[PDB]
Amino acid sequence: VKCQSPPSISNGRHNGYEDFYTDGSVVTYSCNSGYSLIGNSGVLCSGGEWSDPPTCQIVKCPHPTISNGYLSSGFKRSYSYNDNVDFKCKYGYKLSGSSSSTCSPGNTWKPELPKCVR
Repeated sequence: VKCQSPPSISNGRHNGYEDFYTDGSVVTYSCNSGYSLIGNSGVLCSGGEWSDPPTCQIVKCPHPTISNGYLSSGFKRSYSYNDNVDFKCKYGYKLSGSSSSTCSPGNTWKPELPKCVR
């Protein structure tokens, strides 16, 4: 059994640095310019059957907002499949949820934006 270079994927490509991978190998599937690679940073050919293929989609974001508990670390008008934003509770309040989130793939802010409560 062998594992030749992997096939294409969700509008994404595949190019590690070889043609045969046999087994226990992996391949970082490339994605179209402007597409986020969701999944493991590398496919996994184990047993002549590539498995666990990531996706090359779009991971823009809405905005890591929150109840008087915005963030003040790495925020931006737009994000992608990461861009972690630390939430800074306004004042005298506890961030109910997560004081540190990241724009994951799919357009959002995981974990659920924190909530500056009292």
